[PDB]
Amino acid sequence: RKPKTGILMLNMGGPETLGDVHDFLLRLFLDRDLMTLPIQNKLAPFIAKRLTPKIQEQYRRIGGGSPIKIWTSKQGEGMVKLLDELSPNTAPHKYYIGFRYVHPLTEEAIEEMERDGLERAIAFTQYPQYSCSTTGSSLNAIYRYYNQVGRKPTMKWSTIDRWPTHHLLIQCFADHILKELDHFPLEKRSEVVILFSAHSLPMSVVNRGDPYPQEVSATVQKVMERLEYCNPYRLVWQSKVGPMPWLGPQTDESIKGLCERGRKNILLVPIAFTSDHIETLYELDIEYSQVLAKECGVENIRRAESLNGNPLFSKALADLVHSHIQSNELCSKQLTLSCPLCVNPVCRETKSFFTSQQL
Amino acid sequence: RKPKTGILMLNMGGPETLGDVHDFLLRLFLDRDLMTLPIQNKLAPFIAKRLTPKIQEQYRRIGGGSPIKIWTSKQGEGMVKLLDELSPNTAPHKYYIGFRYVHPLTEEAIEEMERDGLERAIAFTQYPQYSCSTTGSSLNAIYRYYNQVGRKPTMKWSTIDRWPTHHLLIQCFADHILKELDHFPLEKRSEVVILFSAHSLPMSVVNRGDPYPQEVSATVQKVMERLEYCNPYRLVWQSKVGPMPWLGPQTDESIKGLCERGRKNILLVPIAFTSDHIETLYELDIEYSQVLAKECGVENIRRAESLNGNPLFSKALADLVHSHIQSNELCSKQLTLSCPLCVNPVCRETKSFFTSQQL
Ligand SMILES: CC(C)(C)c1ccc(-c2nc3n(n2)C(=O)CC(CNc2ccc4ccccc4n2)=N3)cc1
Ligand SMILES: CC(C)(C)c1ccc(-c2nc3n(n2)C(=O)CC(CNc2ccc4ccccc4n2)=N3)cc1
Ligand code: FES
Ligand code: FES
Repeated sequence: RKPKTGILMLNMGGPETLGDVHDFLLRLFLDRDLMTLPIQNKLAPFIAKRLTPKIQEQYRRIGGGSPIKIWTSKQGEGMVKLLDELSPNTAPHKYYIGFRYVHPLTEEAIEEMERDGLERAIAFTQYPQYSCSTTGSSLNAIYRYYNQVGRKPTMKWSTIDRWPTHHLLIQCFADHILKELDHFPLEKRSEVVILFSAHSLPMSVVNRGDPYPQEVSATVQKVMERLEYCNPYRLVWQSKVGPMPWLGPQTDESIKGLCERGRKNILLVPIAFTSDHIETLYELDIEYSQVLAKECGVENIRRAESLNGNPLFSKALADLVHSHIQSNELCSKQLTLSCPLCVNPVCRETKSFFTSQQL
Repeated sequence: RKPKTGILMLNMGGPETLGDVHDFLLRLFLDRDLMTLPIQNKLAPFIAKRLTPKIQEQYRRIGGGSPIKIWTSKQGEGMVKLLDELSPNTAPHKYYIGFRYVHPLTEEAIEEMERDGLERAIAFTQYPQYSCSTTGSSLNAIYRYYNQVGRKPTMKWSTIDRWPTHHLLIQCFADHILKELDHFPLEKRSEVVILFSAHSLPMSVVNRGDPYPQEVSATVQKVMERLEYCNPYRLVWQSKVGPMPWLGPQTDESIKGLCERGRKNILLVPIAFTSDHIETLYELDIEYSQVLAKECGVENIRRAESLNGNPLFSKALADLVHSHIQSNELCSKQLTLSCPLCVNPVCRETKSFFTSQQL
């Protein structure tokens, strides 16, 4: 039967092989919604070639490439199977992957969705917490695709643009935390400090009103509520690059600082993404857990398993889509408010593209 | 009957008359737990005398002094009346006010509590969201009091050191928001943007691991969950002083920016304090709502009423103390973890003062 409802799963993506690294970096530094640079069209290419060896080596250290597509595909597959039974009036459902910086690109997915002849299209960001730099950039790409191509969509669009406190997302984090807590020595279980770690933002982004830090905080609070505050925790921030100010404290300095102050049993919880990727497999597991943690003399440092193939996460995805369909929502109420100091004209047009959709 | 249980209500405090301003500022600039300054013991009196006229004028503009003591006393009285009936086994209950920077000082309250011969003492911070600069400094003053006087306490101590998501605190915020939403023109109700406003922190404090921003974010999310996301919102930060970087976006720049971008109906929500004080009556109501708002051409800007005398708030306080008593808790689990980059040796000794208390 002809696919009726398309679910576009949005993620920045990662290079699947070492050969994909260069184009990945090129598209990344060209993204003006992620960063603005002195003559983007020219400075980007240079940076991409300069950094390709370093980034290739990082991916070599974790097996030769990004696992994002594998996990996204597994999650998409399980989601669609549930949706076909959950929501027969909108079935058959089909998932599409729209990566921002690697193939299949957001634009290629949109083309296929259109070619497939869908009645309904759902832009489903895979970042639970909204940032204009992540979800915002992916939604702008959808708007820009139709504007630059110069035609109107042939399908009804809507977006699930954030979901930082969905009860089943929270349950999967809490489950993975408890499972990892059981792998500590029983005599140290109560010693364990939970470090929720999320990708940081430059302070220039924070200070213009990005909703991300507050939404990440909401996710952390719901998880710890569900765990009944069994262990002490902090929310810390990773992956800062460059010389400008970023939101701290940094995850690596926090691990170092805790160890030096006698807190030598630490559980890392990646709280802002739903699968393994370079940030967990390289930055946390190699850069921080292996090297840093042993130079500072940790007793035990573990990391909760990423959500990856957990079938409860697939139900979380399908419930989110199901509720979105039943509610006839076009977008969250939060998307209707642009950042108080937003300087980007596209954000207004992208917002109105979704709020104005025919039902 | 002899008071049995003392509830020490901790707050920074504010000058009750213009004559109290100077000493208020002197004690503030001497607080090493709030800030460090060169030649503090004599640079503080210098800054205090220099700024006294300016601060006196701000207090004159709102009626001649701080209302914190009036509201704290009203709230404490209602809390005691409920606690005597909620928990007869710990009655009679008596509240004490321990202000950090004005009379009655934290140290003076501890002396009266000891003199009253209480069995049980509860350090009850009036900041729902923990910051080392607020609750931390107040708790440190209790530890230092016994340290400097050189004796151990004659009453069993414990602390309610944070409560950012207490369900009755949340309900009081939501009630005051809805009440204020009704005061907008009906045709603009759905268009109102809710700006939750909280005192900012220097980035040096944020970056050392202060839990305040994450806890404020949690309060915001719980309030908006209760309001069923009826309106769009942002969390923004006020009261920055000095030239160093502070956590933004700033409340004033945020109001200006929204107004210039066509969002002309704004509801301010003081989310990090429980009564009116200089931040609401002067900074928000005069500096931002009257002055700033007039310049930018806003249509309607209102501020949710402070919790002040709301009897549901008194019920919240008594509920917190009662549950604290029933649970035999000495402090939150979160207090057992000092900041990952804490450089203050007192924080560990204060923490261990509370965790080691005889039950
Ligand atoms: C020095 C050179 C090498 C030229 C460079 C300069 C700047 C940058 C850079 N990197 C940024 N910049 N700027 C932003 O402005 C915003 C941002 C947010 N990104 C997220 C936010 C949340 C996330 C959650 C889950 C998973 C991923 C997430 N990613 N990352 C990169 C390189
Ligand atoms: C330039 C001169 C004049 C020398 C100056 C310099 C610096 C400061 C200054 N002010 C700070 N500094 N440093 C901090 O490091 C931390 C802080 C936190 N304060 C809160 C945090 C939450 C709150 C919630 C509810 C109610 C009140 C709250 N207050 N305030 C004052 C003056
Ligand atoms: S940058 Fe946040 S809405 Fe434009
Ligand atoms: S400053 Fe936060 S615990 Fe010492």
